[PDB]
This record gives sequence, structure tokens and C-alpha cells, in this order.
Amino acid sequence: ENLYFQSMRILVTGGSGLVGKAIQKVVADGAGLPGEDWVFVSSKDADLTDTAQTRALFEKVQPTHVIHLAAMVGGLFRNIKYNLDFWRKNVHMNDNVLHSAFEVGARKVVSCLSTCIFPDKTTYPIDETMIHNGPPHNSNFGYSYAKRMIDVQNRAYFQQYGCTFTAVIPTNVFGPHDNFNIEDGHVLPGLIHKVHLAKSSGSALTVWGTGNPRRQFIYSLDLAQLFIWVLREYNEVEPIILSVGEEDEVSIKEAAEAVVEAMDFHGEVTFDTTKSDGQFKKTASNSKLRTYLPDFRFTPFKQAVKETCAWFTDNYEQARK
Amino acid sequence: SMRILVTGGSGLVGKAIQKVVADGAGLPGEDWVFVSSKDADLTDTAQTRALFEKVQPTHVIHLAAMVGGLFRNIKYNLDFWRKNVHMNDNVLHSAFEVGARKVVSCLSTCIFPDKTTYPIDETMIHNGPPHNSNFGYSYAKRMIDVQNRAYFQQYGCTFTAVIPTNVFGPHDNFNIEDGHVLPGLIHKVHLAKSSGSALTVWGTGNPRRQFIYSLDLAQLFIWVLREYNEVEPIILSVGEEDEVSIKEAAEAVVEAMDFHGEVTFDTTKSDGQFKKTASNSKLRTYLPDFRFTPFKQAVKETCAWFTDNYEQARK
Ligand SMILES: NC(=O)c1ccc[n+]([C@@H]2O[C@H](COP(=O)([O-])OP(=O)(O)OC[C@H]3O[C@@H](n4cnc5c(N)ncnc54)[C@H](OP(=O)(O)O)[C@@H]3O)[C@@H](O)[C@H]2O)c1
Ligand SMILES: NC(=O)c1ccc[n+]([C@@H]2O[C@H](COP(=O)([O-])OP(=O)(O)OC[C@H]3O[C@@H](n4cnc5c(N)ncnc54)[C@H](OP(=O)(O)O)[C@@H]3O)[C@@H](O)[C@H]2O)c1
Ligand SMILES: C[C@@H]1O[C@H](OP(=O)(O)OP(=O)(O)OC[C@H]2O[C@@H](n3cnc4c(=O)[nH]c(N)nc43)[C@H](O)[C@@H]2O)[C@@H](O)[C@H](O)[C@@H]1O
Ligand SMILES: C[C@@H]1O[C@H](OP(=O)(O)OP(=O)(O)OC[C@H]2O[C@@H](n3cnc4c(=O)[nH]c(N)nc43)[C@H](O)[C@@H]2O)[C@@H](O)[C@H](O)[C@@H]1O
Repeated sequence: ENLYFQSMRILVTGGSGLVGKAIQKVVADGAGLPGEDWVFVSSKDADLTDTAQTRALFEKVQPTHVIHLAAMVGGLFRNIKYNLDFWRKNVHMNDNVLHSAFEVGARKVVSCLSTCIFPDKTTYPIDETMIHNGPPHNSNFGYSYAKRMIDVQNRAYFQQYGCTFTAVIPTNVFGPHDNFNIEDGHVLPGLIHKVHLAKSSGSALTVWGTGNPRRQFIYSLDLAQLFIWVLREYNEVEPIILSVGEEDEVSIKEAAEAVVEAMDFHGEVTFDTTKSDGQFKKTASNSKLRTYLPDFRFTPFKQAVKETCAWFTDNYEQARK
Repeated sequence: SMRILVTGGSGLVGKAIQKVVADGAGLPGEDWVFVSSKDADLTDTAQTRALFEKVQPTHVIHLAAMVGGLFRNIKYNLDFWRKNVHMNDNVLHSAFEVGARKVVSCLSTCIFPDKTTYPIDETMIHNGPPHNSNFGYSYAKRMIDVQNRAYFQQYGCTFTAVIPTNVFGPHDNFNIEDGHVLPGLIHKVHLAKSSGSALTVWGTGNPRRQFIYSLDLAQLFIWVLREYNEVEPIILSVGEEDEVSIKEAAEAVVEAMDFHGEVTFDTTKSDGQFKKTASNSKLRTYLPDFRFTPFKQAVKETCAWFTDNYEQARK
């Protein structure tokens, strides 16, 4: 074999989700170099809360590389309900996946964190350094902390065994193959489904909260292309933030409007201010990711919202809803 | 009618709790059950589930954990993380599903933010990363609080914890390499008395610590199971004025044991965290009149115990 460009058997967990289908999409699209064997799995292949199944899965595949996306995910409102299930299930899934990869002897693992998890009381903009610098917002602390403990387990495997187990930190993500369930899903898909039912019913659109909170949104495909570059080129253990820039941060109100424009909605737009705004602001820096890939161009927000609404609309029956 | 399960019953703190209930602090209608790892490896779900099935615990005091001095922690943060996380999830979940009235796990003053104001209190537990020497351990104990807060918020379970400072007592782990400062310094002075060696105290001898005699802890712990109904944990420590330096601690031991040799410091060895001064103000709003056992007196009783049970003692 080649000492300098070596065979890869790559295991992607949570491969059927929003982020997972994007990587499939780009890889099937021709970003997969020769001598790379990609295996994407879902919970059908093995329930990663379970140790026996995970280990068995990890024996059957013999991955050199891991992208660990499998996690119980949800919007603000789902997290509020089940902080204990977000805590127990994700920590089991992460401990099983990291430890299986370890004893299988995998060369590298990139787990997946979130801007969600940073300290509520904070200086802005946030960055990789500040990950454990105070408690997270109380709305989603179960999930937050389970992610924080990935960073923790990463450094321990690395400090004790020299494992190149690291992670990425995406902001709020959106795109095709999302969870469009309104109750349990994120703001952008939830508004999309909402705008779809509204157009169809003659109803108003009800945007939850005040509309003033601020968010950074990354398109699943933009994120997938960085994810691919990370697995290959990036070799620190300290995680890296994958986010659109500071200047590209937006209110919930403009997000709603963007969906609206795109789906040609012409009915009333109403805000339910009784509902929770959650965390107001988690503004995050990409200066690090910039020092690596200074000339990468993110797909403009409004464009990505067009492509995502068109995807939902022409895949409405197949989508998760 | 209480059926109390004490995990880690065979450890330093556990023996202490066993000494006091037996000594008489058991109240009628309390069925005290102490266990150790031969009863069940709490890192295994199946075993943990089965213990909690046979025993039917109205209450749980959860001392069980992988524990060590600075120098063991430094080496083994991946174990310290993983093993403790497993035990605690297993115990807290079993407890929940047997439906216990109350669990009292055990945190530490170790696990507080390195970068902090002093004195440290219950409020600050998650206000920054812990020190790097024991991050694994530390984080695993914090997550107990996270998990505690999760069970109480979703199902209302009265799951809390206590935050003791450095403990010491009879039945401690006197393994010098793996154990805490005091029992290691005790083991050292004894091997020195037999050998005619100098005593080498590791570090500069300047770090500051708060020591609490297990026997004191025992009682406070016992009180907690009974009377303490906050989910937020409670610091159980000697007062802020009773903090001792390692040189003073070394001296204390040398007096008790009547050691006449030379006392020496290997300044190349880690000092760990210089200071973790903790406030017991909360505990005093409950127990204003609880007198702590003077530190020298307590040191003598451990040196006395150790010397007199050298062979049975964990060395
Ligand atoms: N979406 C965001 O806004 C966002 C932002 C930052 C970070 N992230 C992180 O990115 C990762 C991917 O998120 P996503 O948005 O793609 O979530 P998603 O679309 O809901 O997909 C979750 C994936 O995890 C799998 N999964 C869930 N529970 C499992 C279990 N018990 N065993 C095995 N597989 C299981 C799912 O498989 P099934 O199809 O079988 O259910 C699915 O493939 C997560 O780690 C998340 O924390 C997401
Ligand atoms: N000592 C201190 O300075 C200090 C300070 C603050 C807080 N604490 C906390 O106080 C608690 C008690 O500590 P300690 O000083 O008494 O420790 P210790 O003397 O080493 O005793 C540890 C206990 O845990 C049990 N144990 C360990 N691993 C186990 C496993 N896999 N399954 C079942 N049982 C297991 C041991 O049983 P075996 O006898 O079978 O090994 C033993 O009974 C711990 O939670 C510790 O974190 C200690
Ligand atoms: C990245 C994600 O961030 C999550 O916080 P967060 O950004 O508020 O997650 P979202 O649920 O995407 O955002 C909720 C914000 O958008 C408003 N909002 C308006 N309309 C809707 C709607 O139709 N659906 C939803 N869901 N919100 C809506 C809501 O009031 C709140 O300010 C974390 O809790 C998760 O852990 C997750 O990882
Ligand atoms: C309460 C305990 O606190 C621990 O920190 P910590 O107080 O430094 O734990 P110890 O190991 O008790 O203390 C180590 C301190 O005592 C000095 N020292 C001097 N002589 C000795 C000796 O003979 N043995 C040891 N071990 N130290 C010695 C050492 O340089 C350092 O300043 C945490 O890492 C644990 O998690 C644990 O829970």
C-alpha cells in the first residue's frame, strides 16, 4: 500500500438524517476519491444505545475512519420536554461509538457537536476555546452536556492513547431530508411545513416566540463539504467550528420572511409571543476554519432556503413530518 | 420504614458510615444494607439492576466510585471518566426504576472550576473547566449533578448529592503511589520509622487543603439521607479558617507518629491544584452547632488505627 495516501474504510453513523443524507449526496456526487470505502448506517443497522450491537457493527465493518453523527436531535421544544432522554441516550450512543472505534483501532474519529452547548452567560463571539466556560442554557442542558462530554472523552482517549478523536461544531443546520415535524423539529423546517399548510389551508403563518432572537444557519451541503475536508485534512483534537460568518447572523423574523418569500406565501404573518424564544443569541466565530479554508464560499442563505423549500415541496410525502 | 442501600460500603467513607450506625446512630425501622464490588460490579448494568432488584431500596447513599490521589488521576483520566460515568448512570437509573424515595450520591471539592473566586460554593460547581490533572474524575462527578437535575425535573425524583472536601480516616487507601496525601504520608513515615529513612513529602509543601475526618462526614452524610431535601448539592467541609497547608499536614502526621527523622520535599513532583477553598456556609444554616473534629486529634486517630491494623490495611 501507499504510505502517503492510504486505504479508507469510513463509517458514518446517523447517515440517514439531515447531515448524513447530505454527505451521501456530495459523496455520490463525486467528492469521494478512489481508495475510500464509505459505509453509511442508520439505527436499522444497529441501535447505538446498545453496546453489543455497536461493537458487533464495528467488528463487521472494520472502519479506519469514523464520522459520528448519530445522536438524538431536536428543536428547542423537543429538548425542553426530555432533557433526561437527551442526556442518557446521547451519552450511551457516544460512549459506545467512541469506545468501539477505540478497541477496533480506528485511526480517526470526528464526532459532531453544536453551538447550542456553549455557556449561556458568555462573551460574544463564541469560539472553540470557550466550550466549558460556564453552564449551558437550561432549555437543553441534557443534550448540551452530552455533547460537551464528547469533547471530554476525546481529550482523554487522546491524552492516554494518542487517539486522533476530534469533533466539529456546527451552528443550526437545515436542508433536504430534515425533520419537518413541526412539534419536534427546528425553526426553519418547522416554518417551511407551516408555510406549506398555511398556503394550502388559507391560514395565517404563526411564527413562534417574538421573532427577535438571532441565529447562524448552515446549509447541510455546505456543512457536508466541510465535514469531508475535516475528516481528511484536519488533524487537531481540539474541535473546529463550522459556521457561516458573524455578519451572516439573522433574526428569527428574517428567517421566517425568507421562507415566506421563497414559498410565495401571501397570507398574514403572526407571532405567538407566549411561546419560548429560547437562547436569544449564540453568535459564534469561524476565524479558525477561516485560517484553514479562507476562500470557501457558503451558499447564500436565501438561495439555500429556496432550494430547501423546493425540496420539501417536491418531496412532501417522503419527508419526515 | 427505611431500607437503605449503601454502595461503596467497604471504602474509606463507607466504613465510617458503618462504624456510626453500628455504634448506635441507627434509628429504629431502618434496615441498613452495605455493599461492595463483590456484591456487584456497578459498571455492569445487569449486575447493578439485579442488586437493586434483590434489595428493594427506599433510599440509596451512593459512595461507589473509582477514587484516587492526584498521581493516580493524572495517569488514568479515561478510566476515571468512563468507569465512574458507568457506575453513576447504572445506580441512578436502577434507583429510579426500583422507584426509590431518595438517592444521595457523592461529589467532590476536586471538581470545581480551576479559575474561580474563593471561597467556592454550591452555586459555582459548573462555572468553568476543572483542573487538568483530574478532569476525567471531575467531569464524571459534575455529570452526577446534571443527571440529578434531569431526574428531578422530568419525574420529580429527590436525587441530590453532597460535596465533601479531601476526606481521611481509618480504612483509608494507604497505597502511597495511588492514594491521597495524608494516608500516603502516613504510610511513608511508618516505612521511614522501620527503615531509618528520611521522609520525602512530594511537592513544595505549599498547597492548601481542607481535610474532613470520615467519622465526621459519616454523621453529616447520615443526617443528609434523613433531613436534606434540596436537589442542589451541599458542601460538607471543615470551615474556611481550618484550611491546612501540606507542610502543616506533613507536620501533623510526623507528630502523631513520633517521627524523629529528616523531613524533605521533592519539589519536582506535581503540586496539583494549589487551592480549592470551599465554603460550608450552607451547611451551617442547617447545623449551626456541629463541631468538627480537630485536625491533629483526627490525624492521631488515623495514625493510631493504621499502625494497629497495618496488615489488614489497604497498602
Ligand atoms: N440539525 C442541527 O441543527 C444540528 C446542529 C448542530 C449539530 N448537529 C449535530 O449533527 C448530528 C446530526 O444531526 P441531524 O440534524 O442530521 O439529526 P437527524 O436528521 O435527526 O438524524 C439523526 C441520525 O441519528 C440516527 N440515530 C438516532 N438515534 C439513534 C440510535 N439510537 N441508534 C442509531 N442511530 C440513531 C438516525 O437514524 P434513524 O434514521 O434510524 O433514526 C439519523 O440517521 C447530531 O450529532 C447533531 O447533534 C445538528
Ligand atoms: N477520599 C476522598 O478524599 C474523597 C473526597 C471527596 C469525595 N470522595 C467520594 O467519596 C466516595 C467514597 O470514596 P472513598 O474514599 O471511600 O473511596 P474508596 O475507599 O476507594 O472506596 C471505594 C468504594 O467503591 C467501591 N467500588 C469501586 N469500584 C467499584 C465497582 N466497579 N463496582 C462496585 N463497587 C465499586 C469499592 O468496593 P471494593 O471494596 O469492592 O473495591 C469501595 O467500597 C467516592 O464517590 C469519592 O469520589 C472521596
Ligand atoms: C441547533 C439547535 O438549536 C436548538 O435551539 P434553537 O436554535 O432555539 O432551535 P430551534 O428550535 O431551531 O429555534 C427555536 C427558535 O425559533 C423560534 N421559532 C419560531 N418559529 C418556530 C418554529 O416553527 N419551530 C421552532 N422550533 N422554533 C420556532 C423559537 O421561538 C425560538 O426563538 C437547540 O435547543 C437544539 O439542541 C438544536 O441542536
Ligand atoms: C480529594 C482528592 O483530591 C485530589 O487532589 P489533591 O487534593 O491534590 O489529592 P492528593 O493526592 O491528596 O494531594 C496531592 C497534594 O499533596 C502533595 N503530596 C505530598 N506528599 C504526598 C504524598 O505522599 N501522596 C500524595 N498523593 N500527595 C502528596 C502533592 O504534591 C499535592 O500537592 C483529586 O485529584 C482527587 O480527585 C481526590 O478526590
